[PDB]
Amino acid sequence: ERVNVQELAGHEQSEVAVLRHNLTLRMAHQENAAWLTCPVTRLVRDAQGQWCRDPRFIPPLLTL
Amino acid sequence: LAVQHHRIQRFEKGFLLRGLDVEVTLDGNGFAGEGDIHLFGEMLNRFLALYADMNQFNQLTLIVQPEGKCIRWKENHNPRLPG
Repeated sequence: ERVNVQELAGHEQSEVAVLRHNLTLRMAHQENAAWLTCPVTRLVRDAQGQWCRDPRFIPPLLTL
Repeated sequence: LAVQHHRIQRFEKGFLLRGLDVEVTLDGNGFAGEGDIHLFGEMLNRFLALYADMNQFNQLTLIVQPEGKCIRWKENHNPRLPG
């Protein structure tokens, strides 16, 4: 990735190449050749065809 | 009287591309009716007749007398074709 970076003693910015990770959102029942090991949500639908995030989901936690 | 300058530019992919800087001055008044109209319509002409080498990033900086503004002109010039 290439963006603009400046912090130095001075007021000029230039462009340097930085490193960014690659994420995607797969599902639970597909495969495990990628990584997951972490849920983030759980989707249940309404009877009107409306997916909603259920309020009783709990991820594995680092903080409250 | 026109002044010759030159400059060094960084590219997107991290390379230096040589350029120049032309600096012309109007100084003196009554160019034409609307300099906002004419000197815009003038620099679209005088820039296009300024292709002068093969590895020269383009250079037009129009300076009307210190009466509020100086007009720059540059384009996205790339290693395929000048813009």
